Formats: sequence, C-alpha cells, structure tokens
Amino acid sequence: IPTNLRVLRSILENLRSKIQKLESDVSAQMEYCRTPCTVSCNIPVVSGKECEEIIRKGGETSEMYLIQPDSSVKPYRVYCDMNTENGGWTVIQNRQDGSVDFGRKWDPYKQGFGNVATNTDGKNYCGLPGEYWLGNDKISQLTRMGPTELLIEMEDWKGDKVKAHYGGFTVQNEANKYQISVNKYRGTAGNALMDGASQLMGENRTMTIHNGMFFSTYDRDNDGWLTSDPRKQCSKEDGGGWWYNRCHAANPNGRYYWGGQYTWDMAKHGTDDGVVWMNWKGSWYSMRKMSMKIRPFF
Amino acid sequence: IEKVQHIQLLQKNVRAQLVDMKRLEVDIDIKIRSCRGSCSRALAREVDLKDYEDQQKQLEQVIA
Amino acid sequence: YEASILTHDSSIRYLQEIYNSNNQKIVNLKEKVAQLEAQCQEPCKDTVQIHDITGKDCQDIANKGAKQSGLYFIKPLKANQQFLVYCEIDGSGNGWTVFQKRLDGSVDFKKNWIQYKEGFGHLSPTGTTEFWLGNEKIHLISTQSAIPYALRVELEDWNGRTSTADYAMFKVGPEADKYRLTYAYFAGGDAGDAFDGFDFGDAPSAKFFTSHNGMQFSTWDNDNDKFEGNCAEQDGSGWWMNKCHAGHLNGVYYQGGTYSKASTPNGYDNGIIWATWKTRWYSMKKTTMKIIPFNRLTI
Amino acid sequence: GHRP
Amino acid sequence: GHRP
Ligand SMILES: *[C@@H]1O[C@H](CO[C@@H]2O[C@@H](C)[C@@H](O)[C@@H](O)[C@@H]2O)[C@@H](O[C@@H]2O[C@H](CO)[C@@H](O)[C@H](O)[C@H]2NC(C)=O)[C@H](O)[C@H]1NC(C)=O
Ligand SMILES: [Ca+2]
Ligand SMILES: [Ca+2]
Repeated sequence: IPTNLRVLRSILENLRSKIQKLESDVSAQMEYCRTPCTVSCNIPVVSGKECEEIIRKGGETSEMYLIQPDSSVKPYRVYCDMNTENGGWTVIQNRQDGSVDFGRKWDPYKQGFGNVATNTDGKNYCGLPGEYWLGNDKISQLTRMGPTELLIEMEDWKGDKVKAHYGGFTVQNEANKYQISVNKYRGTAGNALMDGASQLMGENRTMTIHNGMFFSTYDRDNDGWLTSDPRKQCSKEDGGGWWYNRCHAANPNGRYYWGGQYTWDMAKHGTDDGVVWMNWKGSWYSMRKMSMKIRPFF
Repeated sequence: IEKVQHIQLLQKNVRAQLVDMKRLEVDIDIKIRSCRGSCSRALAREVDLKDYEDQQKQLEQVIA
Repeated sequence: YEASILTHDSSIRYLQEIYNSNNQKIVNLKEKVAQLEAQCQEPCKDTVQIHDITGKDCQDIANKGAKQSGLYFIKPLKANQQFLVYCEIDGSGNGWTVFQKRLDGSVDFKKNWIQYKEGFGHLSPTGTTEFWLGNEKIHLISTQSAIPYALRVELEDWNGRTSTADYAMFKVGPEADKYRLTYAYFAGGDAGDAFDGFDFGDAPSAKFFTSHNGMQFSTWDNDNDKFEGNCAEQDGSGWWMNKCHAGHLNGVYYQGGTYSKASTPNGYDNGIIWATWKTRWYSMKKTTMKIIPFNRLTI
Repeated sequence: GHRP
Repeated sequence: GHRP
C-alpha cells in the first residue's frame, strides 16, 4: 500500500544510466582497438636450449631471451628469471595486471598467447615480463627434455607472497591431452595441485586435485566432471584453459579481479573463476601476481 | 490481486537485473583491462560496486 | 505524496516498459562486449623481426636473395645449432657478418671467458646496439671448409671521421687453442695496420709486443697473454692480448674520445684505441668488426 | 572450488 | 699500449 513504485522506479532509472556509461566505455575501447600496442625487443646475443643453459652461459639479467629447446622447431622468445632462487627459470605463465585475456580456446592455448615482455622504460630491450601462456606444445616439449622442476609464485593485493615448488613436473603432448603430472612438493602456498583444496574433506577435496588431469579449454572438455549439459564444463565456468578436475583448487589462468576480494554475484557464472589458489587465500580471492616457471632438475 | 501481481513480477525482475548488471559491470571491467595488452590503450576506469550493493539491500527492503 | 489508485495502472506499466528496455539494451551491450573481445586477442606488435632466409653465413644469405640488413639465422657447416646474427647487405650483393659493435658504451665489455665465448650484448635490426657475437660462433664462421674470410674493422671518432682496416684470411681458432687470432696479411685501410703492432717508443720491441697476429684470446679469468701480468684484467676487457696491445676495440667506452692516465685506476690505456689512427689516449665513438668471404672483397 |  |  505504501511507498513502493518509488524505490522500484529509482533503481530502474539508475540502471538505465549505468547501461549508458558501460556502452560509452565499451564504445571508447573499441576505437582504441583500431590500432595495437607495440614493443621493441632487441634480442640478446646469448641463447641456449632454455634459461638454465643461458644463465650458465653468462646471461645473468632477467629479460626476454631467445631459446631453442631442440633443432626441431624454430627458436622462440621467452622470459628468463635469472634472479629468483639462483635464476635459470624459464617463465611459462605470468599474471600481474589483467592485461591479457586467458579465456581462450584449445588452439590459442596450444600455440601460446600474450606478451612475453615489454620495454624497460627508455630501453631498447624488454627487461620486464608481460602476461602470457608459453604454449602447451612448447611446455610439453620442454618438460620431456629431462627431469624438470616447477616453481609457482603468487602475491596478494597486500604484498604477501607464497610459493608452491614441485620437484618433478611433466606435461605430455597433444595426443595425450597435455596430461599433467607433478610430485615432490614444498613451499608455503600449500600443495593444491597434488592434495587439492585444503578446505575440503574426502570426496570433495579429491575432485579438486589437478595432478594427473587432462587440459581443458571452454571449447574442449577433458575435465573430470561428467554431465550432459554443455554449460556444465569447468573451463566454461572457471574461465580459461587448465588441468581442471571437478573443478579446481587452483585456477592460475582464471579471470583477473582487481582488488582481490570477489564474490559469487560478480562472477559471470557464479563459480569461483579467477586467479585462485584455495590453499592460501580461499576460493574468492584473486591474486595480484601469479606465475609458473620451470628449470632442469639437478 | 490485479496490480499486486504485476508488482510481484517487477520485484523479481528488478532483483535479477541488479545481479545481472552487477555482473556485466565486472565483466566489462575485466574485458576492457584485458585489451591493455593488445590495443593502443585501455580506457582508465574504476568500478563502484557500492551503488549496486546499496540498491540491492534497498530493494530487499521494499520487497518485505 | 502518494497519488491516486488510478495512477498505479499507468505507473506499473511505465516500469515494465523501461525494465524491458533495459533488458534489450543489455542484450545489445553483451553483444558489443563479444565483438570487443575478438579485437583484444592479438599481442602487442614487436617492431624487431627476424627474416626467414637462412644459410652458412650472411654472404650465403645475401646470395639467396636477401637485400636488407637485419637479423638472420645462420648455421655454419660445423655448427651444432644455428644462431642469430646481424647481417649487413649493401647494394652490391655483399653480406657481412658483424661480430663486434660499439657505439654508445651501453654494454659493459668487462666480461669473463664464458661470456666472451658465448657472446653478450643485444642484436637489433637497425644495427644500433653494442655486442660481442661470441668467440665460438666467430670461430665457426671463419673456419668453414675452403672458404677463406676477411675481416674489416671500422672506426669513427667524435667528429664524423671514419676509417677502416682490412685483413685477409682472417681466422679464429677453436677453444682448444684459446680462440687464437691469425690472418695472412694486412689488406689495407686508412685506419692503419694496428694488428702489426705499434712502436710506442717504450722499448726496442714495442712493435713486437703490441702485435696481435697469432695472439690467443684473453679475459681476466683466463690469461693467455705474453705478459707476466694480466692484460685483460688491467684493461678490463676480453681481447687477443700480447703485452699488451696496439688495437683494443673491446676497451672501456670513454665518452668524448679524449681520456688520460688519471682516468684509469692503474694508469694504463684501456680505451677503445687503434694506435695507427689515433693516440692510445683517444677512445673511439663507434666501432664495428665484420667478416665476409675473402673472394667477395673487391675482386 | 568443486561441483558436488 | 706497450707494458715495458
Ligand atoms: C561436499 O560438498 C557438498 C557441497 O556443499 C558445499 O561444500 C561443503 C564442503 C560445505 O562447505 C557446504 O557449506 C557447501 O554448500 C556437501 O553437500 C551436502 O549435500 C547435502 C544433500 O545433498 C545437504 O543436505 C548438505 O547441507 C550439503 N552440505 C552441507 C552440510 O552444507 C557435502 O556435504 C560435502 N561433503 C563433504 C565431503 O564434506
Ligand atoms: Ca566433462
Ligand atoms: Ca699473463
């Protein structure tokens, strides 16, 4: 009987405007996208099979380097971390500013995408990494060259850091759906890849273990979740390609939420998509920084 | 009654459009920022979820 | 103030209208968002690109049709793997493989043995960066079967003056012989033959002890010079040191050209010098060392 | 997260 | 230079 059409009319008019703002913003971005961003990355002289060989060859600064795992494929650009834990780490995945889209299909994830590195402000070389996914074929060929360890690093929006170290890491080729395998964990972020979400029990925790999983993209379902509904796929819901199970305890290639904290009503599908690592900050916190690097294991 | 039903529907629709919008707002923020790595520049902006949250607790009231 | 009940019918519909309007506008915005997405997939465009043409060396590449100078991949016959280099190609079909370059002192040349063996610095398509290609690569390029090479040295002072020094049958030995430098003879050049040594007036044998032909390569952590001391370490560089040098293209980059005894800690001349063209106390502004098959050098 |  |  009382004041009602008052409030209901207010919100609708407010949303009308919000839509006006969003249309403006999206319309402006489209114009900016008529031309691309650019970089100029002069190539270091020293090269090798990978970053470890490069550092042993004298390349002691973290920047973009050219590597050639094997005479088979052509040399390609990669970012080498020559300072973290004795350097020699070949970055295969990097998150730090949400500047690159990770919600891509099988082929892009197969070929690799994003920016390996950008200019060091006033320099001719690119000493800063960009956001990128090295490429499933490439990551696979690198891990099968010999024993390989994996170093996963992350940072929250407050500046806290934690690492997940895996002494053994392998990724099979395409014919094997880039199956993943890791072991020999250690660190301070919690073993989410092997043991699963440290905040779940029995069956629930087990379905979030990545170790042994196949790789899935929203257009290629190889997850450990059986359903008949085409919309019930881990990759379509949690954003991006990953070794999803049912579904995850870690979502390194998830959507980049600014601010960290996010909730079910912000998420496109209500699920916990986002740069998540449950064993440390929970399911609704998106890391500010997240990266995956490898190095030959000695 | 007659107009009491049309109003029932509008509360369920406005409550859904508020959630829907709160989401599109986020989706757009993420998508625009993901262009920074491809296009000349990314539109500088900031999201104000507050205006969406308040209008939600504000609606839930009149619904009661 | 709360209007009449006869308003509720018009008011109820007004909302139903904008609500639906909002909806349609959203479906259309989501669509626009989809179209935006297809535009934000490509990476930033990198200006530095590497050409496809490959070969045994820059000359072999220039023979295959390449015309513009830039970054290319070469793989000498004995090379276990290909590597990147900067090729210089003129309008005569000549392809030079540059292995050394100085031009601004942006790169520290006080490197160790491994660094000089594998190479340091950066390669750019515009040939505007400093670097050392790497002794092993230099060795591989200049010792390919039946292909005699030549070395061209280019200097430039801080006045726009440029001079060159050619050397026939240029060669660099394998690591087993400490990448020894050798050549058949000075081929000419208004820069003068600094490799033959230079009479510094220091002694009756200044000429002999500052000659480079036949000298092995040296770095602070691997002394192979003809001096009881450590040339590479005193002058802070990597080079084919004797006792010590007449030509030192990998020395400390002295801004302005003119420098003095006081400029150094010890007191010795450690600049980018070439005694036959400028005083040992005049460091060059620009330096470049490049090689090409001898039969390609003016008939 | 999981999908019970 | 020469180092006598
Ligand atoms: C496994 O998880 C499911 C899903 O529930 C969610 O995850 C739980 C770990 C907990 O955080 C819940 O609050 C979440 O909602 C649990 O599902 C139960 O299902 C039954 C009937 O289907 C229902 O009556 C329960 O309320 C649900 N769980 C509860 C108590 O909320 C399930 O119980 C979990 N089992 C394990 C291994 O803990
Ligand atoms: Ca499935
Ligand atoms: Ca000595």
